[PDB]
Amino acid sequence: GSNLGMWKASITSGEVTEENGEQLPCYFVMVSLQEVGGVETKNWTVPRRLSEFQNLHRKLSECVPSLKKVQLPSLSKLPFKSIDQKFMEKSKNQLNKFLQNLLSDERLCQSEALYAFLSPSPDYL
Repeated sequence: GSNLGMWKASITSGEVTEENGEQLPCYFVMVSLQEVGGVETKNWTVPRRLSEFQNLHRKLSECVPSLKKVQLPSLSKLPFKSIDQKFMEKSKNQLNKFLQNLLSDERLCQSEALYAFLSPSPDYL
């Protein structure tokens, strides 16, 4: 089964990537799992796209309605509507705290949706 329990996630830096001639917002997420004293605590960082963040909120919202109260940032796939520093920060603040709400809820804490998002999965949905 899944050996979860206490997971810590947070953003450290943010950058914008490029794909198919389009720029998308990317926010690095540092996940740390403190296992039994016998094992050493693990810690890694993985880039998370805005779209991914929302995908999780939807999956989590189903398990917890309270989460529905939380609102995440968004953007458009327009040529002029590019990602700027202003949004990179304004959104980062919403994402940084967004994760906290997930680890703050015991229901979500065990929710696979979290462990899956916290894990290094670029194809996450």
